[PDB]
Amino acid sequence: GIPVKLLNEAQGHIVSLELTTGATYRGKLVESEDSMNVQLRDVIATEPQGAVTHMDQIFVRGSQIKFIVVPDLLKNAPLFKKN
Amino acid sequence: KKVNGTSYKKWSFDLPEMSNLYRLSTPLRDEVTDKNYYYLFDKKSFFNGKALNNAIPGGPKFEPLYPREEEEDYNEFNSIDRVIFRVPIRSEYKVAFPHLYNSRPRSVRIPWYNNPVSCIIQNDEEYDTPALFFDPSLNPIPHFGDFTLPEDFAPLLAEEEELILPNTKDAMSLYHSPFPFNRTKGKMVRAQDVALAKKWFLQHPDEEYPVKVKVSYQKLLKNYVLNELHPTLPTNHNKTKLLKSLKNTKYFQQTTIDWVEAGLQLCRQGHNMLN
Amino acid sequence: EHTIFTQLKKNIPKTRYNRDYMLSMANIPERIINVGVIGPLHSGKTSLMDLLVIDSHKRIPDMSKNVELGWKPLRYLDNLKQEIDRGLSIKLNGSTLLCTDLESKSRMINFLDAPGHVNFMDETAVALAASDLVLIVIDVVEGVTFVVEQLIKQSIKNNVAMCFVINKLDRLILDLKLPPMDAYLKLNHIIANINSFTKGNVFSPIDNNIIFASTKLGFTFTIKEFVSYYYAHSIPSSKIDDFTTRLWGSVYYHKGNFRTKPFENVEKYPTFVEFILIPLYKIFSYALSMEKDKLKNLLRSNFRVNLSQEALQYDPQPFLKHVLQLIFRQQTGLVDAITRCYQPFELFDNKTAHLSIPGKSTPEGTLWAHVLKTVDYGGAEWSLVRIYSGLLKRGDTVRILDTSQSESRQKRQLHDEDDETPSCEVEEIGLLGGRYVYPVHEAHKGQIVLIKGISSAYIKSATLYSVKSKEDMKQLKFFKPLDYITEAVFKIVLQPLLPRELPKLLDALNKISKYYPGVIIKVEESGEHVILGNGELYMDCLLYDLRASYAKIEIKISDPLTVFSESCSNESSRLGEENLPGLSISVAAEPMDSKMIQDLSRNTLGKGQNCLDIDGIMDNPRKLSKILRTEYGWDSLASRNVWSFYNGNVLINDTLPDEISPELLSKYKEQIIQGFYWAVKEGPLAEEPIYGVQYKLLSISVPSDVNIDVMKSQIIPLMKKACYVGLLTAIPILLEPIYEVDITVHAPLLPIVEELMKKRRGSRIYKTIKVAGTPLLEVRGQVPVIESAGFETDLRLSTNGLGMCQLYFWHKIWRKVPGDVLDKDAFIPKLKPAPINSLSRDFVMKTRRRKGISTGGFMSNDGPTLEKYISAELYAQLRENGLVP
Amino acid sequence: SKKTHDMIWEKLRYILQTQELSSTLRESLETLFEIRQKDYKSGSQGLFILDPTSYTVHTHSYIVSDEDEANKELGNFEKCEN
Amino acid sequence: VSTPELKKYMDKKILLNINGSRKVAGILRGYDIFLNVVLDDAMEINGEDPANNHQLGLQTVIRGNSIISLEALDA
RNA sequence: AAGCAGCUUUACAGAUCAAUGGCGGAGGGAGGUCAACAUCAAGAACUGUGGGCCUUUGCCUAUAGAACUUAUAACGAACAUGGUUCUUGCCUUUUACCAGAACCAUCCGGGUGUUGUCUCCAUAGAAACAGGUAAAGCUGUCCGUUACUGUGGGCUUGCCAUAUUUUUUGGAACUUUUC
Ligand SMILES: Nc1nc2c(ncn2[C@@H]2O[C@H](COP(=O)(O)OP(=O)(O)OP(=O)(O)O)[C@@H](O)[C@H]2O)c(=O)[nH]1
Ligand SMILES: [Mg+2]
Ligand SMILES: [Mg+2]
Repeated sequence: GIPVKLLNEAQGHIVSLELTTGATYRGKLVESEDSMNVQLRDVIATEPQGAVTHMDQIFVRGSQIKFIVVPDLLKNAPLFKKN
Repeated sequence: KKVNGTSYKKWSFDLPEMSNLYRLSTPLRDEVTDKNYYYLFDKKSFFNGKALNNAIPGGPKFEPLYPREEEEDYNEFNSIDRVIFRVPIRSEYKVAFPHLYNSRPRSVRIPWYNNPVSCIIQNDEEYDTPALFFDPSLNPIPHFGDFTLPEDFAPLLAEEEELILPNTKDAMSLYHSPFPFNRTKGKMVRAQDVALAKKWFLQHPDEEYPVKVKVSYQKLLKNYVLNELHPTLPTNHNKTKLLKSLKNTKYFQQTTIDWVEAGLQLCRQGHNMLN
Repeated sequence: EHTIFTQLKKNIPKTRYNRDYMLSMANIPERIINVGVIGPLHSGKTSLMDLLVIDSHKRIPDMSKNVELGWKPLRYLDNLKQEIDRGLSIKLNGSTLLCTDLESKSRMINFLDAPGHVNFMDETAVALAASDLVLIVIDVVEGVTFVVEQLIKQSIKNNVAMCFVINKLDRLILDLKLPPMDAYLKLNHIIANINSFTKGNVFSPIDNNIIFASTKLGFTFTIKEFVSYYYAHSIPSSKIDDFTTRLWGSVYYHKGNFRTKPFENVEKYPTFVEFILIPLYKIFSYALSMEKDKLKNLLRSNFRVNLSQEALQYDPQPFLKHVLQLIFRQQTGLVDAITRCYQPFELFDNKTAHLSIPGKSTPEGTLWAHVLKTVDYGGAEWSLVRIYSGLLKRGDTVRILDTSQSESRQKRQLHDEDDETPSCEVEEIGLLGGRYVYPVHEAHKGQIVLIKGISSAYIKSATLYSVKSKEDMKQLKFFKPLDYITEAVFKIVLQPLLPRELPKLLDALNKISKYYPGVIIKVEESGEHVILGNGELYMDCLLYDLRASYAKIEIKISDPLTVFSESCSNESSRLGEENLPGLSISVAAEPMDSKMIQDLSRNTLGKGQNCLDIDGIMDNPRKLSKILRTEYGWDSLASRNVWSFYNGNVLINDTLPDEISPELLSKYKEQIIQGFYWAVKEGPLAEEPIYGVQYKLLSISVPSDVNIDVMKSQIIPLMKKACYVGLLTAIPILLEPIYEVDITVHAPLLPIVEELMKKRRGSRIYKTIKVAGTPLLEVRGQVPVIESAGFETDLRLSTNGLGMCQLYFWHKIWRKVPGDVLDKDAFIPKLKPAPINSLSRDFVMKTRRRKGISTGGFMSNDGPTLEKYISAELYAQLRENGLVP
Repeated sequence: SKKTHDMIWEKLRYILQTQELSSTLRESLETLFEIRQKDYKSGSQGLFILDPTSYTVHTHSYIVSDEDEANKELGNFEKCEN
Repeated sequence: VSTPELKKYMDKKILLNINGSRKVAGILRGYDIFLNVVLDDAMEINGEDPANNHQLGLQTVIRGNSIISLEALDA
């Protein structure tokens, strides 16, 4: 599907991921998988209650993520065109 | 289906008719398929033979492009005690690498470095030899419940069983044929714009031929180079043709007669014009 | 007159993608990868870049109708009026394209199209240094010839990933007309041949390393791409990766089951034949022969491909190219193979450790880039640069150091200040696009861009750095001088015809030495300019750019000549003396070992997974004495007292004052070696370099006072004088280079070649390979370079175009010239080649007169003699014993 | 008899290319493929003394699947009453 | 279908949060396609670092369904 | 590549049979040794449109379209002639000439695009109406099926495994403070 393909477009792009646990991990994306589980680098972490920390590397299971924010530029990415 | 109409432009043929015109034309065909046969015989090498005042051994001979070659410049540079003699610099060396071998190369056009070594295998002895066949002279090639798909899974074309159609042996021979045989579509050209004997003097003649023809091959090349060297481009504002402006006049009428009648009318008309 | 180039910004062709998204992919170093396409001669490389470009751009103004149909290849990247006329890539050129793989992840890729011809092997060294991975394009008919064998060995050496395109698959069927089982065997024979040379990794079509292509027909595929297009629907989605593993490799399929051994009761081919080659040949067979309507039904039914109403009225070769571009789409599987092969974690550290010194990773504050070459790109002078760290903008000011300085400057930087490097301004940055420069405001890490305003600072390469703090300047690594694979051997001595036009020539000679990296231009004392090149075609490319492009004047040009070298064949009261008897040196000379010389030609010393490169060969003197004693069996004393390895030569201190006072020698050692470098560069016979001579410093005298001013400046010309006395006493010889030859002829025409090798002087055929599946066979042999004048065209005229040879200088084979160099009575005939015993006398006597060392009226022979150096009273003592003639 | 003789060549070519062979035999088999491109010019020398019409054409069309009578007995001694 | 890529991490001490509240940090030996992760020298982190921490076992395996995120503390 | 479902049509039975919405229609198709007018060798080259600067031009930027010809470069896969000038040859004067060059032309032809004409073949109109250009449903009004079903064809489709850890066969439910 296109939504996961787009995630590949995100790769190497500062992206923000919100977990279903309520946290927020904003940082660079090292790797992604069709499962959608995403691992980040230099992520700035926001706990559900707002406490913010900084973690060198991270991996998050795909099932957990509520939504992903990807670079605005991606929007005109080549694959998207219908025809 | 074949021509556009009775105005007789833009012919379009099929494969069977094209191979049939190919087999009839064997006498007047070029019969050379690799461009590497024209190694020092192409027209770029003819221009350099003219400009450097050299003679390719089959090629034509031309006046000196720079007649003032008679002067010699005194210097230590080209002296015999300087030069090492290993290989005599043939003229073919001077034409092939013109900026290397000879000093003062001017009005010299670059030649084309070799096309890849062409091995195209034609079969001519037997029609019953198939289209795809390990020909002679080809070196041999000396070398050397787990998983299950649904049945009736097949290759892509597997519903068609014959690889070689009855026209493939002809179509590959048309594929390597020199223009225009390969085309199977094109426009009409004038009857004098087809140059039947052109390819004969554009090839090397023979060894067996006498010296009388071998000059005649050279003299026809010398004509061919001079047409290619000095192109006279037509002007675009020539909109007044002779027959078309005479057609607009009330004093000229049009009909169709036989050619031999039109020849005899012109002989009687021309005899009256002089008399 | 020079290039076909688009100069207007508005006429630059639009892309299918926006091109702004491509520039923003340059922000990410992991996203961008640099592939340089290298290969043998006429293998379809520039035509391969034709496929990438016309599938990237929506409409090209340069593309004509014979181009749009299959009639003429559009050689986009060839670009130069010189290259259009030869039909041959002469220059490095490239394009920067956004590319999407099978997984539809778009990544920016910088292509560089290296020239295939073996004289332009210097240009592919620029391509190897620039590229992350190399795409080695193989002619299927020639197979793996010897020039393929070098390119696969170089890319292993340069820590560069490899990806193989087997090209020209139409020739397998339309030219050669192989049956489909035989053609599989041809393809299997090639892949077996490349796997023998990549010792590290197996390369196989399953492994996504190998790509099938027929460029003139303009389709390419991997087997992974081909399954995902047309077989992915029919089989379940879990099966597909296991299915494509079974596709190549002698396992057979019938009615749903796979088995390795052949199927009884069934006429069966392997799976690659049944699924790939048999449908491919039916496409070739039916586009050429089948009725168009009945063909149109099969393409909808099997490939889901609609033929246009216009496409029915095509000529057969345009109709064939049209159908294959409809069946095989844009080159995703080629891009996908490039993506899957490249691993930046494996190799990117090792590559920068190969192009520069091995060290830790420089910080991101450092701008740090490698300037590959100076390019005469269309209408200007641009530097080809690749950025390894930091960010670069237009208008910046950068320290730019020539790489010939980088030996000392790195060795200084160890330091157990200021004005270190000239500073130039970044005037303009552009992305190469083949026929155009797309201007760009900034240039990020990892991408290859063109910069104007840096070519005045360097010659043949540079390093490009802007450092923030002075402490960070300690960390920075300079780039080594670039290894061009072929050493320039072919000589041309050129004098301008008009003496008043001399400085305009000197401008162009400085100008050519930038643009042509392999060229060694030197000026002799006679005012004649000497140019060293790879071969005949390389010079003919050189002189056209000299006469027509750069200096409009005309020049007088000598015949083909070659660089020689001076050696000895025996070991040799042996002493030397100056005018003022405060200094006395004695030097012995000896032939070096043949294995020793052969490994120093390979730029590294050692054997059996243990080797020491020449740059740090002094820095491990304990380890160096281990290698010299173990591998070559030298003495323990000779292992410890070696001073320096200059190119193909060695100095050993063997004296008793070193056992007395080596510290007195150590303060003068660096200028003995400087005088030693001053002697190997110009030898005693004919001012030619010295190769393969084992020097031994026998003795040294120190006068009764120490002046640091005078003793330093005096010993350097005297040691150079002393090295001549050792060499001339030691039965000197003359060396000549040997081209190795790679002849491709048809099999009946082989005795023509064998007679053609006998007409030359020192030629020998060593190996004759039956090129399988083809009527032609490969001939590998050797020829002297001084004999190889017009060798290339004598072969073709004799074989009527069915022959072709590549002359190259990969292996640095220097062979003894068969004469004796000191023959006063050698018969040198004028205007004819001298016989085989007169050769060493001839080649020296003519060389001494080109240089002006030996001056005669017409032919006066003052040979290279041991009497102008030694005292004349000792020279009469040498005559009576019979040692010196 | 070119047509069947192509079929002998084609099966004989299938030996080297698709099947494993002993080494010393193998270079002799591909040598036959090398003489093939040299067009058999080193297997075509003999004593053609008879003209094609001087040799009365008794091309004996026997096959090697016939029992061929094994006439050893006339080489013995016998007694002509003839 | 596809194996998760933990490849660089293995042999590195890693903290990971399991299901509702729990955080477990241990050396990681094995991973599978469901993300089931087996790590040795496991320790259950709590508010008081030395105090409420208790080791689990010599070898512990984790269902991939309870993993919320994985962070490797190390290189 | 079958079937089912979705989509598009379709011969349609239809809901409406209103206002609608889509696609087509508001003066043919093939031709002609027919014509006219444009156009056909140049920063690797074109034109229209929008925006900004200077003060129209020009530049920069955004956008739309590019027929024919051209890369071993040229409408022509073909190939003549003439003029001037220079340099030759022939060697009684001129003309005719010899055979290179440079610069110019002429002539036999050619592509393409519009428009007109001519010939042959045509007939559903709803081809009804009103405006106007150098061109047209160019626009408005409009009419044919028709916008929501079922049968019959085609696919820009499903990913062919539909409950057992990363998605759609449930870790859900319940109670408490503050405001
Ligand atoms: N039959 C055939 N000829 C091809 C194919 N690809 C290229 N050629 C021809 O091979 C010749 C060389 O192609 P190029 O595009 O110059 O290849 P290259 O490797 O860039 O060549 P260099 O400039 O010498 O480096 C040309 O005449 C092409 O038309 C192919 O797939 N099949
Ligand atoms: Mg090329
Ligand atoms: Mg008179």
